Amino acid sequence: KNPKSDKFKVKRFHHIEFWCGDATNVARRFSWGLGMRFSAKSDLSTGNMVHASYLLTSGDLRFLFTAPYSPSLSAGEIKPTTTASIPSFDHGSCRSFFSSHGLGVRAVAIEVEDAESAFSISVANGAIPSSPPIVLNEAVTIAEVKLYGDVVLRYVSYKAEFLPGFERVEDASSFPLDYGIRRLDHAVGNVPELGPALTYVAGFTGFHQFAEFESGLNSAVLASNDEMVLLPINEPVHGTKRKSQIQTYLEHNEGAGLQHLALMSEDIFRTLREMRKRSSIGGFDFMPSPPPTYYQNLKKRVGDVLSDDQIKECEELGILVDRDDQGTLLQIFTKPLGDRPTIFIEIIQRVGCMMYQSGGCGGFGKGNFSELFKSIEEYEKT
Amino acid sequence: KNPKSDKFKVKRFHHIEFWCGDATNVARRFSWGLGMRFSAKSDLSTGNMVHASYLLTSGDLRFLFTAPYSPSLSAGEIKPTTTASIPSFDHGSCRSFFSSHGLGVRAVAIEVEDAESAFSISVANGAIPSSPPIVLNEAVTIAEVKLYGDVVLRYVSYKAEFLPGFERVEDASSFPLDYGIRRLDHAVGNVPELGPALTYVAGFTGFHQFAEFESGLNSAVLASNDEMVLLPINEPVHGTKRKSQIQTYLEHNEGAGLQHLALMSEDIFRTLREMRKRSSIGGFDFMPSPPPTYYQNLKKRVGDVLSDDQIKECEELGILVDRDDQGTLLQIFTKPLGDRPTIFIEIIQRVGCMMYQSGGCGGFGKGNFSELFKSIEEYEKT
Ligand SMILES: Cc1cc(C(=O)C2=C(O)CCCC2=O)cc2c(=O)n(Cc3ccccc3)c(=O)n(C)c12
Ligand SMILES: Cc1cc(C(=O)C2=C(O)CCCC2=O)cc2c(=O)n(Cc3ccccc3)c(=O)n(C)c12
Ligand SMILES: [Co+2]
Ligand SMILES: [Co+2]
Repeated sequence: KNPKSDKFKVKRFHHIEFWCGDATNVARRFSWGLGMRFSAKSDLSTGNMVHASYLLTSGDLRFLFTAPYSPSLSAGEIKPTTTASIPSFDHGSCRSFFSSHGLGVRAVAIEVEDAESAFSISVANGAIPSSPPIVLNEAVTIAEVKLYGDVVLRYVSYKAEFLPGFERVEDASSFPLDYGIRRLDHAVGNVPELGPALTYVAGFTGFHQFAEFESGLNSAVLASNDEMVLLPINEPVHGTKRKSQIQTYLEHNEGAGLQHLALMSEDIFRTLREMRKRSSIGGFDFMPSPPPTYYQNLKKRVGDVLSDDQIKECEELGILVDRDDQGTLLQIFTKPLGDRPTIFIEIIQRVGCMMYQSGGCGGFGKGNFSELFKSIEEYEKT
Repeated sequence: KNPKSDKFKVKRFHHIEFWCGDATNVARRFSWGLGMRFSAKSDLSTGNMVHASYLLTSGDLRFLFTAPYSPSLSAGEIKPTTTASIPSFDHGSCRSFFSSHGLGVRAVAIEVEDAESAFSISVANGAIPSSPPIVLNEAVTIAEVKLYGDVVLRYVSYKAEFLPGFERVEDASSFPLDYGIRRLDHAVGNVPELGPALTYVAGFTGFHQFAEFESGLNSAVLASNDEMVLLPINEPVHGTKRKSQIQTYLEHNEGAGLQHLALMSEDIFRTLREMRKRSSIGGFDFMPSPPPTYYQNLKKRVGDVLSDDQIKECEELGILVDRDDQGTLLQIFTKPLGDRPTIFIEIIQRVGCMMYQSGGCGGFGKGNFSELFKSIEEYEKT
């Protein structure tokens, strides 16, 4: 059931913004680890005395990395005279965010038809304002409302290239890395209580519950009208044999925040070969692979969608496979991206649901939890 | 003249500690960029609830990267019951350092015979104490005194493997990168006034002025008895045509601090080929190369030490060459390591002064300033 109740016109995910201590080192690490190209910058060299911001791109995926300079560089400025290219930025907010949470996502940005209308309608329907709409060079409008914890939902609308005040990076410094990642599929939050969090966000967006088809979490997914903007939210399940990773997140993050970003690949085998080659030379590590009993039991449930050769290839790369009623999901998870056991990345590819491909085709892998438990027990039973 | 006046027995540089916001991303970037291997760790996985610390090594060079966790993880601990492996660490100090200075060196650590005696003698001779001597697992003693700004000189002494509480990293996660870097040659501070800074440091160490043989700086070098621990200090020269990079540093760093680390390579051509290959894929960028008039004029002054083929090879890699009265210096500088125009790295190799090689063989390249000015003018005169 898709009631199509968006209170304003939503298009697609636009970018994800990380708040960092040093944007340069995080951006370079992420670029090499994920195969994303340096695309634009806003920093001292472009006249920004407030923050250093670097944009990486792969396909339509946009990762922005931002860190504050010394406030002394901009002490004479006021908001009307700021050299910040992101006018919602605040030194104190950014340092407080990073001290509290460590490296993590500050903004989940979606493109809308009219960011001022989106902000107004959102706030009229219960959204906590974070930064009011501001028109940049008469060309782009940006506004922010609270999503959960200290994460904001950022509305961006274009009249008619990332943001005014950003510069294309020179091709010499812009190496065309590409491991196959193409777009953000979903962005997942961890909260202490799912109920109030769902009611709040669905209250001000009009996003609807996206239907799914006992290991530490209850979850629900909010979706835009065409189900291309997907925002799952998890809460912990307490009193379990194994401690909930949702609870671990909330402890180490100092509360609610963004848990994982799922990045769609146009070829998950190529992406995983390329990322795994780089795991121990500056890139990203992956969670421990499932036991081979998991891949022994895969032919019995997706053997009509994947050949034995491609099931073998999943076993090499440690890829997980789940089946919906409409499509199939290939997925794998990185270890945490930074010092804390908080944010991580998921790589995914979906097969099925062609009309273009409809959103959330194959679900989110909820079945892979019990399937991993069963497979682990069978391997250890042997 | 070497009066050999060390007030306590100094051995060699032991490690450099960076204070970070996220130690994981900086360490992985540096590892790939410089060819340093992951060697040891102290973090949640080793029971450290206070700070995440990762050690990279190349030859005898040791880079340590440390960032604070949420203080909530260790709120019940007191100093007698701490799980920190570096007992001088303090959450507030580390966050204040990073907010003030951004990514940078907190500690220049030298190995001594007796860290408690070194601390006592240093303080008796004017050193400002930073952290008192503490004996770790009855095996290693560490103490800290202020060096300049918020940089500390760290004394380490061993009775008889980095530090107690650190663990060797698994070989799977420890890839044997190596671009030829072998040891720290010198560590350079920027101060507002050279005079008081020299008097302070030479006052409490007994280090002596190391002799040298008009572009923004006055400098002087302090050296240990065998001149293997070398600590240059710069001050700005004001009222110049071009603004002093020393002054720029002091502005963006919010005061005095460590300006550059010079890393000795056993083969600077191999190191530079390897680092330059990686500049745009997560590694380090280098300063703009000199005009070819510089390499045209090199045969006329080091043509007896380098062949025309190796002078050509310097031109490819952008290497600078300076001549002393005792040796020759090959050197090159990276762009700043992080967001701010503050700390950078120098790669060097020295040729001459064999007895082993004596320290500072060839100087520090002071002559390359005028030689670059002359060469630039000649190229542009054409
Ligand atoms: C199969 C599966 C699915 C998902 C997932 O994406 C997802 C949800 O289930 C809820 C709905 C929204 C959504 O998108 C996430 C994970 C996952 O995070 N971890 C990491 C983990 C980290 C630490 C301890 C234990 C496991 C997995 O191991 N699996 C097997 C996962
Ligand atoms: C020839 C040379 C030598 C040294 C150096 O190491 C050194 C000193 O001179 C003083 C004594 C201690 C010491 O060790 C440093 C640099 C250097 O930092 N930069 C970067 C720069 C960055 C921004 C603007 C302008 C230049 C150079 O361009 N050159 C040519 C250098
Ligand atoms: Co997911
Ligand atoms: Co130097």
